[PDB]
Amino acid sequence: GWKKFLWDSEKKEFLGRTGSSWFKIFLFYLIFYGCLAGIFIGTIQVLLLTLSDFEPKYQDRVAPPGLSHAPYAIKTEISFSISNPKSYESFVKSMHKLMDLYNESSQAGNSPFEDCSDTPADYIKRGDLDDSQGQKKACRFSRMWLKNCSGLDDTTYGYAEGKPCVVAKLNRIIGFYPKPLKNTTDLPEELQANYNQYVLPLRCAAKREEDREKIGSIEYFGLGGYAGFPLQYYPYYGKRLQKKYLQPLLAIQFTNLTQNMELRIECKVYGENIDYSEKDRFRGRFEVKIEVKS
Amino acid sequence: DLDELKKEVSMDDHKLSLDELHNKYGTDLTRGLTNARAKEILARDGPNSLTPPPTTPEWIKFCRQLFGGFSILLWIGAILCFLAYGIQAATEDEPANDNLYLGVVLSTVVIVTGCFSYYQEAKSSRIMDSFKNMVPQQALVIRDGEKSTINAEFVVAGDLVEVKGGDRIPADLRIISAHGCKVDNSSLTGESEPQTRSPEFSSENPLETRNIAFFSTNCVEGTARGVVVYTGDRTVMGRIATLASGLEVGRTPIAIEIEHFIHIITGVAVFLGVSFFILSLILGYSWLEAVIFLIGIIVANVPEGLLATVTVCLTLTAKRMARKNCLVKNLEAVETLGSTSTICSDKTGTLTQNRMTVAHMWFDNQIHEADTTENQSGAAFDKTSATWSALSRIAALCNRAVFQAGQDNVPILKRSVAGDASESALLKCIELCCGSVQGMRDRNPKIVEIPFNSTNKYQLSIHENEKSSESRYLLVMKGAPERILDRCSTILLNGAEEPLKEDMKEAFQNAYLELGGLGERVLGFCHFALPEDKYNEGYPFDADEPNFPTTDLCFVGLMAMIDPPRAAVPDAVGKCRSAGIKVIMVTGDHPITAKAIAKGVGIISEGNETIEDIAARLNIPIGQVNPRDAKACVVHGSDLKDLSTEVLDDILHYHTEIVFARTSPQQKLIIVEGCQRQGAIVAVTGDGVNDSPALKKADIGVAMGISGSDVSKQAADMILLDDNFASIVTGVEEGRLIFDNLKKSIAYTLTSNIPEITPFLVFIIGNVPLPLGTVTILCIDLGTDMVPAISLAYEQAESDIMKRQPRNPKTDKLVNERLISMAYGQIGMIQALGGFFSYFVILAENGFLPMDLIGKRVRWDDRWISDVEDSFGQQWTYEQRKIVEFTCHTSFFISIVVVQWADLIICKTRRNSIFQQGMKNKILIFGLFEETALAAFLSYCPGTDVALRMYPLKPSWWFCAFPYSLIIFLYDEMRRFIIRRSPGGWVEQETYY
Ligand SMILES: C=C(/C=C\C[C@@H](O)[C@@H](O)[C@H](O)C/C=C/C=C\[C@@H](O)C[C@@H]1O[C@H](C[C@@H](O)[C@H](O)C[C@H]2O[C@H]([C@H](O)[C@H](O)CC[C@H](O)/C=C/[C@H](C)[C@@H](O)C[C@]3(O)O[C@H](C[C@@H](O)CCCCCCC[C@@]45C[C@@H](C)C[C@@](C)(O4)[C@@H](C[C@@H](C)CCCCC[C@@H](O)[C@H](O)[C@H](O)[C@@H](O)[C@H](O)[C@H]4O[C@H](C[C@H](O)[C@H](O)/C(C)=C/[C@H](O)C[C@@H](C)[C@H](O)C(=O)N/C=C/C(=O)NCCCO)[C@H](O)[C@@H](O)[C@@H]4O)O5)[C@H](O)[C@@H](O)[C@H]3O)C[C@@H](O)[C@@H]2O)[C@@H](O)[C@H](O)[C@H]1O)CC[C@H](O)[C@@H](O)[C@H](O)[C@H](C)C[C@H]1O[C@H](/C=C\[C@@H](O)[C@H](O)C[C@@H]2C[C@@H]3C[C@H](O2)[C@@H](CC[C@H]2O[C@H](CN)C[C@H]2O)O3)[C@@H](O)[C@H](O)[C@H]1O
Ligand SMILES: *[C@@H]1O[C@H](CO[C@@H]2O[C@@H](C)[C@@H](O)[C@@H](O)[C@@H]2O)[C@@H](O[C@@H]2O[C@H](CO)[C@@H](O[C@@H]3O[C@H](CO[C@H]4O[C@H](CO)[C@@H](O)[C@H](O)[C@@H]4O)[C@@H](O)[C@H](O[C@H]4O[C@H](CO)[C@@H](O)[C@H](O)[C@@H]4O)[C@@H]3O)[C@H](O)[C@H]2NC(C)=O)[C@H](O)[C@H]1NC(C)=O
Ligand SMILES: *[C@@H]1O[C@H](CO[C@@H]2O[C@@H](C)[C@@H](O)[C@@H](O)[C@@H]2O)[C@@H](O[C@@H]2O[C@H](CO)[C@@H](O[C@@H]3O[C@H](CO)[C@@H](O)[C@H](O[C@H]4O[C@H](CO)[C@@H](O)[C@H](O)[C@@H]4O)[C@@H]3O)[C@H](O)[C@H]2NC(C)=O)[C@H](O)[C@H]1NC(C)=O
Ligand SMILES: CCCCCCCC/C=C\CCCCCCCC(=O)OC[C@H](COP(=O)(O)OCC[N+](C)(C)C)OC(=O)CCCCCCC/C=C\CCCCCCCC
Ligand SMILES: CCCCCCCC/C=C\CCCCCCCC(=O)OC[C@H](COP(=O)(O)OCC[N+](C)(C)C)OC(=O)CCCCCCC/C=C\CCCCCCCC
Ligand SMILES: CCCCCCCC/C=C\CCCCCCCC(=O)OC[C@H](COP(=O)(O)OCC[N+](C)(C)C)OC(=O)CCCCCCC/C=C\CCCCCCCC
Ligand SMILES: CCCCCCCC/C=C\CCCCCCCC(=O)OC[C@H](COP(=O)(O)OCC[N+](C)(C)C)OC(=O)CCCCCCC/C=C\CCCCCCCC
Ligand SMILES: *[C@@H]1O[C@H](CO)[C@@H](O[C@@H]2O[C@H](CO)[C@@H](O)[C@H](O)[C@H]2NC(C)=O)[C@H](O)[C@H]1NC(C)=O
Ligand SMILES: CC(C)CCC[C@@H](C)[C@H]1CC[C@H]2[C@@H]3CC=C4C[C@@H](O)CC[C@]4(C)[C@H]3CC[C@]12C
Ligand SMILES: CC(C)CCC[C@@H](C)[C@H]1CC[C@H]2[C@@H]3CC=C4C[C@@H](O)CC[C@]4(C)[C@H]3CC[C@]12C
Ligand code: ALF
Ligand SMILES: [Mg+2]
Ligand code: NA
Ligand code: NA
Repeated sequence: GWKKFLWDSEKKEFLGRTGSSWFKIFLFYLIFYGCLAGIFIGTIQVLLLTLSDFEPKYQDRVAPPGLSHAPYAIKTEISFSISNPKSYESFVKSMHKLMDLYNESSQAGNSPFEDCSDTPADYIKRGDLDDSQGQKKACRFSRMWLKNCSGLDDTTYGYAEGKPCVVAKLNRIIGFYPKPLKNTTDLPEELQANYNQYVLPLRCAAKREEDREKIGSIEYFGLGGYAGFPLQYYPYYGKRLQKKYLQPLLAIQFTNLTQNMELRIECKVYGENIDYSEKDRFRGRFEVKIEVKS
Repeated sequence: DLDELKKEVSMDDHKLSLDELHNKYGTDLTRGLTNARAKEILARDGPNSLTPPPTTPEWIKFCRQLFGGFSILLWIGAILCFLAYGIQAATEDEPANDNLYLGVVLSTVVIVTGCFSYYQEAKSSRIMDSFKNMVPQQALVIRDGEKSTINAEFVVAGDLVEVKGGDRIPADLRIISAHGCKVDNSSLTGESEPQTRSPEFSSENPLETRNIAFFSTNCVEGTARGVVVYTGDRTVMGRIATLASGLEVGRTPIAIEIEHFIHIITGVAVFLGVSFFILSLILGYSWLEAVIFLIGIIVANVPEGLLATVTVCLTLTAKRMARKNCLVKNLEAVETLGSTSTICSDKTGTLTQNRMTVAHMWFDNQIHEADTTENQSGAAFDKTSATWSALSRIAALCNRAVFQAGQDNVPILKRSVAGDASESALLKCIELCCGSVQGMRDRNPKIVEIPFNSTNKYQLSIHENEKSSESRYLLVMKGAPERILDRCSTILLNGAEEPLKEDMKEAFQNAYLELGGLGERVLGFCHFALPEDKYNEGYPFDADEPNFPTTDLCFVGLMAMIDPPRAAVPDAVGKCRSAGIKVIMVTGDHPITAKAIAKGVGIISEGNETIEDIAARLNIPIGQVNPRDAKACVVHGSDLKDLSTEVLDDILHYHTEIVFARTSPQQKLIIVEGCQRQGAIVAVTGDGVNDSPALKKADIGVAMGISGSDVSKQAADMILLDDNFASIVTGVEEGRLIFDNLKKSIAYTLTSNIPEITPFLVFIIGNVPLPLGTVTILCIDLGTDMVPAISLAYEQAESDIMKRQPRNPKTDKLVNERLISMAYGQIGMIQALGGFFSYFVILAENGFLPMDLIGKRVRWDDRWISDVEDSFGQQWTYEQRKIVEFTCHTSFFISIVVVQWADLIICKTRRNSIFQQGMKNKILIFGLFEETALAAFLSYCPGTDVALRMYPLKPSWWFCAFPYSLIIFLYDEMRRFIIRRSPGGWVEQETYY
């Protein structure tokens, strides 16, 4: 048994078959698997021919847009000590990674960054989604616009003395036009003042009624000094048609933050084609847990 | 419980004198034992009762089933699943419910399968309980010179015991004085033959001598005295009962096959796991991940429903059998009949009817045959001559038996008749083709009868003659043909009379040897008209002196009789021999009768010859002929007792038509063992208690139901509720059928494992998002697949299954590598390609092209990265990309159903084409329809994307798996084509299951 089924010397068999059998079977599986591979490849090439290069066929799974943030906090918590410097390093490295893409050196020349209104403005249509007029042009977004959170003056961005910043960003969607709420009698309390039609408002608050008092002065920095996103940076034409495109950003400084206590801060954007979801806690709004323990 | 000392042939002391036997046991022949001595021996030896077996509680067997089959492989996972929950609850992270609802689902699978395996687990025989109901409650013992009826259990060795016709023998006795006592050794010999117990000794074999009564028997008539030689577990049918309860059951073929199948499965699961561990170490993953990957791959290769599916498969055939009065106590046994290669049958009560029946008749120098079949479906014997009428008068008048009161409803053959078997057979034949014997008997008043004498060797009687024109006296007599031949001088030929010249005397001798050689018992009938001038109507012929002329009688004709075989016995034996099944007769009957029934049923084909037949045809001694020129052999039990192991092997190895005669029960067990030894499955069909040790060690027992006993009925695995032998032929057809079907269903359930394991292998290797989810694999394995696979069992035959030879146990298996090469190698691979195709399509239409999917899992899984760029530059949050992955699980599951359509169609026929067999199976069609309705329901019902995480599909996706299905159909169709045109080629030794 043990020895024979391994090698017998009368029938010159190994493991059970002879030399010619292993060859017939190996050749059969090589041809079979080769045909399988060729068929799968052909059915994938017809797929490359079906879709378009400038536009995803289905855009229903990404609407309305989300709201992401830097830094990169795990479990949506930003906890760091004001004394130990090796506590907020993982945060600064991220913040820096995000802002490092808005360097002025990158935005230079006429293309593909054209100078746009220093004050919020309306939409700008650079034609259709075609290759006729080549690479489109995107508006320039300067770092300095963000006042106290730019890494140009205080590299740390605030984490050094108990005053952190949070750079909020709206998820890029192809052909998405942001629509802000109108001046009619129905509008949230907050939004009434400084209604600039051309700005999509972003406003943070406290999740619970108690935490209100423990949260200090939320100071928003942005284009034109408003707490929102200028409509002029839309719509987005996609990577293929608009490489070297920069999306607006909004800085938020949480000055006067109570020490040694977990604070739940919920930020929320407002607008017509903006809708929240009780399941996705990043659709339109976002939550952050801040605790400057020192 | 030494088994070898129970397989040996019994021993005794019947050769000793009465007095000598008393010295050996300590007693008084006329006064018995004393109450003090009797009680002293009651404390010395123990009670006279068959003891009970050791018993097994049920929480034991159900629990045994829990840690069995591959339930062990599932335990490592249910328990592991919880361990992670405990860690989460104690480390404080997710209150979610994934892990837990899985440890609960896997645990539930194990518990339910356990119920399915119990339903199939051999039932627990009650051999000893039935046996115990045998011994009567109170025996009659003579102690201190007085007769007393005491509890049979209080009988000891040495006391005096008296029996009376109708009571049971309370223990093994040594007859000391008898008065026409007769016993029924049915339980030991297998014959309802009334043997006589005499105080004298007559045979060297204790079972043949008359001076010994045996426990488990009854004194039919007369009274007798004796001494107790054996009480308890030491008796003969006691040694047989003790051997029966302590002879293992065996392990059926279906089980051994399941063992092999399990082995195979576990082999590829541990091979794929060790390989992806070495691979996970060559790429970089830590040891915690490599070990976790190994455990996942092994558990993933386990099919949850194939064991329970085999249970449902077997049950449907058992119901079909229940329709033809064939009930099987053991579900596993159902298949054993088809795999049997040698059927060891019993004669009296099984091959025959155990009812002496008038077979042949002699009259008018001509042999006449009578119908000897249960339902009377045959040929009449020409009832138009006067000779036959005179014969009916002789037999019907010179006969004292009468039907039992109140049988006016049953047929003429199955009714109860009080009397001997010869007078009963004659009474039944006359009542059959001559009308009511009660009127035939009152039509002629019997005047004087002289009972059968041991010296006269005949039975005679005189009656009045019902002829209203003849007031003479009629005298009739029956007896052995030789004695009656010496008392005649005339012959009733065609009605007239003629002398007894040597011409008809020689015709009578040849007729005697003709009916005798047929294994039948012949009797002679004659009559005479007494002259009313020498014996007037008033003269009384008192039975004292010669009042009747013994000689000068008128012989009318002979009448033979024998136990005939059941209606479908010859045809069934021929059908079994046609299928290559070796038939062997095993009976404790006389070799003349056994051999005659063998040639009459087909065991000894007409033309074959034994060594004695050759020595008789040549007129030379038997020691000269060569035993190789004899195909059929008759082995006697007395000789069987003195034979080595090799000799029995040679007896079965060189003789094709064998018959064991005068064999005890222990020898029956020996013969069955001599068969299994070489390497074949055995089936034993019986009725009496001496078949109990043969039914237990056999692979499958077939007990009759109407003509049987309670021991054979309880010790069997299959019961024939109508004594219709043909059910054996049906079982050999269905066994093979239900065998060929399990292969198809197994290949069907083994093909979907590939498109179920490959996605995780690509998840760990190619670093793409997860294609198939856990809640989808479970919905397939226990949902969709079950109904189409349970329906595969109802498939009809392709060729005549009753033509091929019995399968080989060592070489032909149930699950071979040729199947693995198809399910795991060719069909399952295509199914995997179709699933991955639909997958890539869903991700390409939403924005994730195939070039950007490789290397994304690390960020595709992270719960805190709310900006994942796709091939077009869009930014997807975490929950948004997860919704798409789940919609990919739903379409992957639907692709699996689509490919299972073509798999169920290519699995319907193993060789034949679909355009030949046909889609006449309504269950398979229903399976396809339901399989599709369930997938649509799981995807489109609201709240399913919340409960089970399955999102709706867009109508263009459902068509991504269609081409792969058609291709599977075409490939298997051309496969099942070269096999037909080219028998024995590459395609056959490489892909024919
Ligand atoms: C319940 C289950 C189990 C897990 C379930 C799990 O999911 C969940 O329950 C979670 O756990 C929940 C549990 C939660 C528990 C607690 C939480 O609540 C609480 C929270 O947890 C959170 C964390 C949580 O968030 C976590 O993240 C959860 C995840 O956890 C797992 C993580 O990943 C991972 O564990 C992270 C943990 C950590 O990282 C581990 C570290 C290690 C321990 C250790 O390293 C650290 C450390 O060192 O340990 C030290 C202690 C030491 O004594 C130990 C001794 C070490 C022994 C060394 C010997 C090694 C060994 C061993 C030999 C046998 C072989 C051998 C080769 O290697 C041999 C060789 C020797 C010679 C090596 C010697 C090396 C020496 C090393 C040692 O000395 C030590 O390192 C040393 O002492 C150190 O001190 C020292 O520092 C050293 O440092 C360095 C060492 C190196 O690093 C190291 O050595 C390295 C790199 C080795 C490398 O390999 C080497 C390589 C380079 C390579 O070799 C190489 O060169 N290659 C070169 C190639 C090359 O050139 N090529 C050239 C090419 C040329 O062409 C240095 O080098 C050294 O020098 C130095 O000395 O010897 C000590 O402590 C410290 O030191 C410590 O630091 C993963 C998961 O568990 C979990 O997700 C926390 O953040 C939070 O704070 C807390 O609150 C059951 C599983 C399920 O069944 C299954 O479903 C499962 O779930 C899936 C599989 C999951 C997967 O899929 C998921 C998605 C879906 C799945 O779920 C679906 O289920 C899929 C399913 C699967 C199937 C199919 C289908 O689909 C479904 C269907 C099934 C159904 O259908 C079926 C029918 N068909 C029926 C039914 O079954 O089932 C995914 O989501 C998953 O992610 C995925 O995994
Ligand atoms: C985008 O701009 C980034 C900032 O650009 C600077 O400011 C703008 C407004 C302009 O004036 C521009 O010219 C400036 O450079 C730019 O990142 C910068 O890159 C330089 C070059 O590597 C870095 O200088 C090096 O600094 C380290 C120590 O850095 C400390 O601080 C930073 C935070 O600022 C921490 O992250 C570090 O851990 C340290 O704590 C020096 O050790 C290093 O020495 C090298 O140079 C000296 C000569 O000066 C040599 O003797 C040595 O051998 C070394 O070769 C450098 O001086 C600078 O830190 C860094 N800034 C930040 C904030 O990280 C970024 O690369 C630009 N990106 C793109 C895509 O354009
Ligand atoms: C968006 O909408 C707000 C509010 O609009 C008002 O309410 C809407 C729901 C709707 O009914 C509108 O028709 C309605 O105007 C606009 O801001 C408002 O602007 C007016 C005009 O300046 C302010 O009214 C002022 O109220 C003062 C005290 O609170 C009063 O002293 C002011 O006097 C001025 O007007 C009088 C004549 O009435 C004149 O004599 C004076 O000399 C002086 O000019 C004046 O009445 C409202 O307070 C403003 N509302 C708020 C919340 O600040 C806003 O401009 C508009 N934005 C855009 C871009 O269109
Ligand atoms: C991401 C990538 C995806 C990967 C997916 C992998 C999916 C896995 C798919 C299939 C698993 C295959 C594992 C092997 C299966 C072998 C089946 C087997 O073991 O069944 C058992 C049979 C017994 O059969 P029986 O009862 O009829 O015997 C009766 C004998 N009587 C009667 C004479 C006594 O035993 C035998 O067959 C004898 C054993 C033969 C073992 C052969 C081993 C070959 C394995 C790998 C070869 C690879 C080489 C590749 C290189 C090629 C050259 C170019
Ligand atoms: C691009 C898409 C790719 C899809 C690939 C997957 C395809 C798999 C699904 C269906 C395949 C259908 C194959 C068609 C085969 C037809 C064969 C046939 O017709 O052979 C004729 C037989 C032979 O007769 P005979 O001579 O032996 O009769 C003797 C009568 N005597 C005895 C009285 C003389 O006749 C008979 O079988 C009797 C009549 C039976 C009629 C059957 C009709 C039902 C057929 C299919 C059901 C539909 C399933 C749909 C599943 C989707 C669910 C949503
Ligand atoms: C022909 C012979 C057939 C024989 C087969 C036997 C038939 C079996 C019949 C019925 C058994 C099906 C049981 C399915 C149980 C689903 C339980 C479920 O959906 O519970 C939902 C939970 C809820 O969780 P929560 O409260 O935290 O949500 C909080 C949400 N907030 C807070 C956002 C509002 O979600 C979760 O547990 C999430 C995890 C989801 C776990 C799904 C496990 C299902 C496992 C197998 C399914 C197989 C059944 C297929 C049907 C076959 C029909 C023949
Ligand atoms: C998306 C999924 C797509 C899947 C498509 C799969 C297509 C690939 C199908 C077949 C390709 C494999 C061909 C392999 C040919 C080399 C095999 C070889 O070396 O074989 C040698 C033998 C000759 O040796 P011997 O027997 O004389 O020696 C006797 C020796 N002793 C004793 C061992 C028997 O060859 C022979 O016997 C002849 C046997 C040749 C095998 C015929 C199998 C044909 C199966 C399918 C073709 C139909 C495709 C339909 C697709 C429709 C698409 C819409
Ligand atoms: C920032 O918060 C501090 C409290 O932490 C406020 O200053 C307090 O003001 C109260 C009077 O309302 C005094 O009793 C406390 O002594 C003050 N504490 C400190 C530390 O100054 C302060 O007004 C807040 N400033 C802003 C801009 O929100
Ligand atoms: C019936 C079977 C055997 C036919 C299999 C045909 C195979 C060989 C054919 C089908 C589709 C073909 C592919 C179609 C498109 C391209 C893209 C081109 O830029 C390189 C060649 C490549 C990748 C082709 C290679 C050959 C290919 C894979
Ligand atoms: C017999 C063989 C060669 C026919 C193979 C037909 C191939 C070319 C057909 C069969 C099914 C078809 C697919 C069916 C559904 C869709 C979804 C749609 O949104 C894009 C096209 C796509 C992906 C089709 C591409 C072409 C396709 C793959
Ligand atoms: F009928 Al007997 F052995 F043949 F039981
Ligand atoms: Mg019998
Ligand atoms: Na399976
Ligand atoms: Na048995």
